[PDB]
Amino acid sequence: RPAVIASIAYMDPGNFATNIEGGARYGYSLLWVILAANLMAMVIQNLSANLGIASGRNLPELIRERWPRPLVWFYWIQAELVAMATDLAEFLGAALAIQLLTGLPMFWGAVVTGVVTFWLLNLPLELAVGAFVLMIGVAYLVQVVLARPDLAAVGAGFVPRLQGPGSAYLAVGIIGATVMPHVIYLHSALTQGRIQTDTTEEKRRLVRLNRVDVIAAMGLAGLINMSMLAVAAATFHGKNVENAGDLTTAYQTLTPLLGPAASVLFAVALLASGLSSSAVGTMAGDVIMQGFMGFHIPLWLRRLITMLPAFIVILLGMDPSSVLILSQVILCFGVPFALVPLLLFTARRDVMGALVTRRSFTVIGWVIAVIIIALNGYLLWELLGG
Ligand SMILES: CCCCCCCC/C=C\CCCCCCCC(=O)OC[C@H](O)CO
Ligand SMILES: CCCCCCCC/C=C\CCCCCCCC(=O)OC[C@H](O)CO
Repeated sequence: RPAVIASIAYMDPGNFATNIEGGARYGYSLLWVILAANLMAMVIQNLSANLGIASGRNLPELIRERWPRPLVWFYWIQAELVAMATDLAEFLGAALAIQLLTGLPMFWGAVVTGVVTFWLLNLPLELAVGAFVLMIGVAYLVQVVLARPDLAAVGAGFVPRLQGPGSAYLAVGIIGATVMPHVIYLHSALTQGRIQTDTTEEKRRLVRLNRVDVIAAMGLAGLINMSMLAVAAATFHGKNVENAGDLTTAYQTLTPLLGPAASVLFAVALLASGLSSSAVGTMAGDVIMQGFMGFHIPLWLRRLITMLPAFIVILLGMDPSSVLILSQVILCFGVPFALVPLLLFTARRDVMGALVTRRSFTVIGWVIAVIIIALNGYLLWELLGG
């Protein structure tokens, strides 16, 4: 189902880095960020899936077929940058997990991950790979209960509070890792077909089934993300630990549960998430290219081009977790440019048919878009001026 692929993409190294760094640096105070981002992601993924089901065309294809040529050029370029950032995050996460597993430097780890992507790109194994991530998520769900978190701080973390200079930055990172624009584009394509009869009855059936699937998947994965942040908080926040929040250290979150094999299991799960999410990211990037332009560059060429930012970042000596969080921030910045056409098209009868979005949900989505735009503007204000 498309919800499985969306949940695979929602469990990427970017999500891992954001959850762990948020926990370690700010305690439970971003649980409300995670919850709100998960709700917005539910709404937006539902809107994109409904767009796909009702119109038969995905969001990039509709943009290309309905909007002026220069606007389509701009949209293709921005979506390509979004895909570059997403694949950078996921590929560098896979490389960092290879490093944690074997001991190789980041360069040769990225080389091994490139060989693995070459081996995979020949082609059902990504859901099996994702099962590792699902199991480490269950491990986190148990570790939350076992770690005995401070329920007072946990409850206080659900009240919306941006406290500190980098709090807005990390909340933007969480929102970008949860509401992924490449997945906003890809979800419409995942439900484009499989419709034997174009009737409104079957379209409504698909809409409801996909709604249930995506809500279940996003709810489970948001429970997992909140659990990861809570364990990271209870593990590194109050205690003064060096390099707290780095994914190299994050294995200590599951030490009281797994024991000596905690680091190996965390490295394996992060590699699994990196590979699966990178496959999903290359799929979404090819869908973006096709929908926006009409033609396609070779898949191996796109893979080799998307490896270039990863290898450049490795050569620059930049920190992997830091650049992952930055990539998720860039994704959050890219979110509104994808939300606007989605809302406009889902509020149109000539596009949706009898499945036009309810005006209440359209207003909710516009409120979400305004919130995200204001948060991105506030982050830009803090990062550039006073
Ligand atoms: C200061 C302004 C903030 C004021 C507060 C505004 C909050 C609105 C934002 C997020 C909640 C929206 C998500 C809650 C609804 C979730 C419904 C859902 O998940 O399903 C959607 C449905 O399937 C569609 O087709
Ligand atoms: C046992 C496996 C089932 C897992 C069930 C899902 C766990 C909760 C999920 C999300 C909330 C995470 C936010 C933290 C909420 C408070 C943490 C908590 O529940 O603590 C338990 C209690 O303190 C102990 O005595």
